[PDB]
Amino acid sequence: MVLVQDLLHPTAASEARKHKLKTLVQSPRSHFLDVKCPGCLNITTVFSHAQTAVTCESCSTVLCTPTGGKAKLSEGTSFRRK
Amino acid sequence: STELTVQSERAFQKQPHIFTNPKAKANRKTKRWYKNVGLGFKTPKTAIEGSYIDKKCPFTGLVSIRGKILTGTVVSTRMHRTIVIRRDYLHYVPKYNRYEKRHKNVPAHVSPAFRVQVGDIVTVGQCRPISKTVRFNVLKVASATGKANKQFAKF
Amino acid sequence: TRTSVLADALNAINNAEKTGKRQVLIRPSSKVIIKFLQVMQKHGYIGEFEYIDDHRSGKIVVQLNGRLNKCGVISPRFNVKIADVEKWTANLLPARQFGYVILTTSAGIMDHEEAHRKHVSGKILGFVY
Amino acid sequence: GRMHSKGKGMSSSAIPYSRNAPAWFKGSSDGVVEQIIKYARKGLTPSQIGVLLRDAHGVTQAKVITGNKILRILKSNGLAPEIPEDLYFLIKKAVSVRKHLERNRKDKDAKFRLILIESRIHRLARYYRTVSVLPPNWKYESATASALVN
Amino acid sequence: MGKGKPRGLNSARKLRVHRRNNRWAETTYKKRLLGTAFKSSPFGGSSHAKGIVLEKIGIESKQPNSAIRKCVRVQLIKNGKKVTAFVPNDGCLNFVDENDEVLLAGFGRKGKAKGDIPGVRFKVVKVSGVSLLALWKEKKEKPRS
RNA sequence: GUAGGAUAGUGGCCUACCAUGGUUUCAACGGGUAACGGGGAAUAAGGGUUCGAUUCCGGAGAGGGAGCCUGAGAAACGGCU
RNA sequence: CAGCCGCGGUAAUUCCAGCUCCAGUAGCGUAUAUUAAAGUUGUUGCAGUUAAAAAGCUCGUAGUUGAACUUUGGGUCUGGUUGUCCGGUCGGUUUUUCAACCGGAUCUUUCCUUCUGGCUAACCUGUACUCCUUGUGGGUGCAGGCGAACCAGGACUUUUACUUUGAAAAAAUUAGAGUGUUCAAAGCAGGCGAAAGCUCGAAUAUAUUAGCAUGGAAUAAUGGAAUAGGACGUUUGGUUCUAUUUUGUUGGUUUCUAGGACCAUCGUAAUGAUUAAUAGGGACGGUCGGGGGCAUCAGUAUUCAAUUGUCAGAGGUGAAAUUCUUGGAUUUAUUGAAGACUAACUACUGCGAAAGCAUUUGCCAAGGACGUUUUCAUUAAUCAAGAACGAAAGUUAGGGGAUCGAAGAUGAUCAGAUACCGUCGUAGUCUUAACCAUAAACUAUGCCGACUAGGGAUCGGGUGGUGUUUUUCUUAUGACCCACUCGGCACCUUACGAGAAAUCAAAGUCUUUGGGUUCUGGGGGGAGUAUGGUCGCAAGGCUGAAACUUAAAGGAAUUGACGGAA
Ligand SMILES: [Mg+2]
Ligand SMILES: [Mg+2]
Ligand SMILES: [Mg+2]
Ligand SMILES: [Mg+2]
Ligand SMILES: [Mg+2]
Ligand SMILES: [Mg+2]
Ligand SMILES: [Mg+2]
Ligand SMILES: [Mg+2]
Ligand SMILES: [Mg+2]
Ligand SMILES: [Mg+2]
Ligand SMILES: [Mg+2]
Ligand SMILES: [Mg+2]
Ligand SMILES: [Mg+2]
Ligand SMILES: [Mg+2]
Ligand SMILES: [Mg+2]
Ligand SMILES: [Mg+2]
Ligand SMILES: [Mg+2]
Ligand SMILES: [Mg+2]
Ligand SMILES: [Mg+2]
Ligand SMILES: [Mg+2]
Ligand SMILES: [Mg+2]
Ligand SMILES: [Mg+2]
Ligand SMILES: [Mg+2]
Ligand SMILES: [Mg+2]
Ligand SMILES: [Mg+2]
Ligand SMILES: [Mg+2]
Ligand SMILES: [Mg+2]
Ligand SMILES: [Mg+2]
Ligand SMILES: [Mg+2]
Ligand SMILES: [Zn+2]
Repeated sequence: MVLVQDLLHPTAASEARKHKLKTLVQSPRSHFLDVKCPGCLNITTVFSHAQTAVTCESCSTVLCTPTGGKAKLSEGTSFRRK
Repeated sequence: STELTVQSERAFQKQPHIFTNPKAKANRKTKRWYKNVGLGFKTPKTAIEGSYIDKKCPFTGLVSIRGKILTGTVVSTRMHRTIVIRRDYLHYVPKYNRYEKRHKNVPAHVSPAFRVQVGDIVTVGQCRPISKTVRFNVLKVASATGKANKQFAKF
Repeated sequence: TRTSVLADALNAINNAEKTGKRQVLIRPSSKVIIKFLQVMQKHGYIGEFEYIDDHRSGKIVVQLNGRLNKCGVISPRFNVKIADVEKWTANLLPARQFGYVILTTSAGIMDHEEAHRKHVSGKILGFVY
Repeated sequence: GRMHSKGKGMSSSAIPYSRNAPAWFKGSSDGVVEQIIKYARKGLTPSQIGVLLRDAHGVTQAKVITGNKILRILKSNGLAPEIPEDLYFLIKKAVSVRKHLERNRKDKDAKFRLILIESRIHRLARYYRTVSVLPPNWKYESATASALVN
Repeated sequence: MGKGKPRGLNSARKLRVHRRNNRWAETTYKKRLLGTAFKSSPFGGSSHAKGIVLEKIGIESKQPNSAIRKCVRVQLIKNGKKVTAFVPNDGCLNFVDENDEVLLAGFGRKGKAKGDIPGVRFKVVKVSGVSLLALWKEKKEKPRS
């Protein structure tokens, strides 16, 4: 942080800390959580910040309630990452 | 603007000293004389094909293009057979070393060869004094359409 | 708004120099800016510099040598008529001997001396002394 | 730093590095387009459609997968509304504000807000005119604004 | 800070206008413009003016130094206005006399008072065609009455 | 604009008939100038600022305003009414 | 006398004379202008927290400005132009060993505008093959044909700005070369012989505004193919032509045809949208708020009144008094009416464009922050015209009026005191309908943008913690703890940055002077006046002088002195 930072390669920790914007390259930290409902055996590629009452592919199960940031995954639901 | 009626004054108007021979029997009848203005400006077909007279036309009349050749966008088309060009430019001032955006208009005669609308860029040739202010004559409407045919967006 | 990106970059560089930083991070990273940097390098006022490709606009890093003193940018890109160049130099630069007045022209973004050599001037961008 | 308020935030969507497709996230471009068209038909605005695509399905951006955006696609198909979406929304808001004012004569802040909204709309309208989407000699204001809306 | 004035490459007319506007705060400039000298200023914006000695008037000085400053009430010939001219050196006022023609000059301050003599703006120079200093010296003599 | 009239000739220069234009905050229009314009003058780092009645170039005027003769050329004033 | 500072009040170095003496010198003074000095008119190049100066606030047309992205790099020759390497030379000149520098041609996925023809200079040639050292040293030489060696006509140019050299910017002036007017200021003269005739000169440069000319293609704009009505062309049909040249020459009609133009269809190509600005708008999501409007709830608290009780005073006091009832006023207790307000909560706390906004719930819309792999693609920044609000008072017109309370009564005090203090108390204060449009509307700090040094907190969002507790068993919300994260109403040191200094992390990145804009100021007073405008019901507002006057007016601090400050 003083005099000779050597700015092309930071430690990744710093990058993680800083805003999703205020690193070297813009790169988001939202993920496509591949959710499975308790009902039907099928995987929904649910973006972690839904902004929607996320239904399944057809059945009205309700997977994720869109909280302002990351979605609360309604009830005992299971998920994969990205 | 206006146009259409052809022979519609108290007087009746022909191209002077130019003759529509009644003994002779051509298809055109009216022997349309026309001028090639030069300076690398084409005679528009509207002028050669049509009907209107105009003394003050540079292609079908006695006005001759010479001196300066200006261009400019058209502001007003409201008066009869003439246009108000608006010739935008920059004026330098050395005390500051910058520019102004300055105006000057040019009332110029338009031959019914051309269709001229508001906001059309128009090249104009100097000539005889036609009127009080009209010392200029339109030779080329550059913005023929300017997104006229391609106005609607839907596919 | 972000007006004169180049100017901003130059300011940043100056600030860095003042601080005693060995390097600078620049956001926007233009063609003009790049040219300026190149010129500086040629002269001998700047180390490496590297354009990051934010898959977007740009993002430069400049290695400062500790040699830069000021890296100025004159505001509107004034129109210079070859004789006025001298006057400009007198105004901006310390000494007849050294420094440069980076001015864009038909030939390219070059310093004042270079322009003179060419016999081709244009609009000013900045300076380095 | 915000057009009207003195609040200079950067609540903002980041966008990823790869213009190319995020490999595994599958489907088809044509399919996506079809879906978009369907959504448009139903009544969803471009942004809304995009959001929908993001949330449940494996789409990240249409720009990525198809190549084209969403609005453009709609236009191609014949499904973009006469009034662009944002503009329409603004108009609606203005109308609402006007209604509120009418209901409650004495309300100064509300009036101010309405005025601001109107100004914004005007700006937007002007921009559109400059572009060539909304035809010229056309003010989207107040009395006829309502009519335009519905 | 961009510092007030527009620094654009085409902002020249505006700048000029601003400058013009400012010019009306500068006092000398204003005077030059409006012709305050030509419309007022007893003299006609001139160096000198001949005037008739209406009477000899001793004026009491401002402060610190206290004395009577042997001035003259002069009526300017060309305009008809009435002013008060201080008369320099020892005596001098006697020499000047009464009802004489008297060529005035400004006192020094581009109008305004001259130090201690309040409400006084002019040196008497010549009295009936000579010169006051000369008279005082007695290098030149007066042309009788 | 159209046509005529006039002019050495262009031209709302003037007449007739028609159209409603034309200029304007890129200061139109009005008011002021102890303003004839320019070459130039003074000052003098660079940028400037002020002055230019006045030896050169133009333009106006011959107490004021009007009108015209002669003449290639004058609306002349060391012509006229 | 003294421009100014100032000298003069019985010791004048400043007045009035002599001598000395200074300065300038055939000149030197005075007056007014004006230029310099004045960065005290500022483009270069000023100021605006406090010295004069930021519109009270936001909106906003003109104007002024405005993120990044499209051809970069390498080779291969080839012209110069001065330093070098010797003077190869009769103090000057011609190459090489070398150089940097400025070009030119090209080749690199590359066109520099393209053709209808003139001239194809040239050999890419090879038709006879050889004047000839054993040769690819060398050219008499003409069918296919490289066209840049030039024209002379089309076709149609994206258009600017910018800059290049050029052509034009009368002489005198200015700069400036030459030259013995005796010198110079000048002037265009002169200079040399046999002194029979001959002979140098009378230059060059400036002026940049506009127009003309040409090269340049960075910078800045502009433009183009997204209903492709797009581009080309072996298209293949067509449609409208136009129309000259021969058919002997006129008037036709239709051809062959070669040039327009315009709809078809076939093909060709990588067929055609740059980013998606830690620019901006808009949707979405959970939130947040003493933000606004309308609607209700509390405390009540005061006041009058009702009923209720108790018998000398209670109010008020600034030290002290006046002042009120007793036929219980006050005090005690329950109510009622009214219109007010909305404590405690309440903080270097939150919201709002400011003015301003704190009980309840509800309704009504709006809003920032956030989060977002959502969407549009320059909509953006600031603004003279004009617009929206806008404390209090005042105003007109309505409701109320408890207290305080400009007006007014009135009781003391002092030389006096229609002043405080004191008691009372119309207008209001409060509200509702209209105005008004001003404030120490003050952060006495314009807005937008960027960057520069540490620290903790603190509000609102949002991440991670086998963290802790809740406990209904795992919990899951909630609520903290800690770290980071973005966000507004906030300390310490050095300042190298600043600043006149108080101080300032901005009031910094300014004589090392230029990120983008609006507005304001130019000694003090006269004066926010006079006047005119304009705006108002008015009061006043916005707008806004000069004459005249004056050497200080200010600011900041330092030491004092002082203060019914501690
Ligand atoms: Mg921001
Ligand atoms: Mg704004
Ligand atoms: Mg005294
Ligand atoms: Mg005529
Ligand atoms: Mg003059
Ligand atoms: Mg005059
Ligand atoms: Mg003159
Ligand atoms: Mg005169
Ligand atoms: Mg003359
Ligand atoms: Mg006379
Ligand atoms: Mg006469
Ligand atoms: Mg005479
Ligand atoms: Mg004469
Ligand atoms: Mg003495
Ligand atoms: Mg000056
Ligand atoms: Mg100043
Ligand atoms: Mg102030
Ligand atoms: Mg203020
Ligand atoms: Mg104010
Ligand atoms: Mg740019
Ligand atoms: Mg000279
Ligand atoms: Mg009462
Ligand atoms: Mg709070
Ligand atoms: Mg409360
Ligand atoms: Mg205004
Ligand atoms: Mg009030
Ligand atoms: Mg009282
Ligand atoms: Mg009393
Ligand atoms: Mg003043
Ligand atoms: Zn299902």
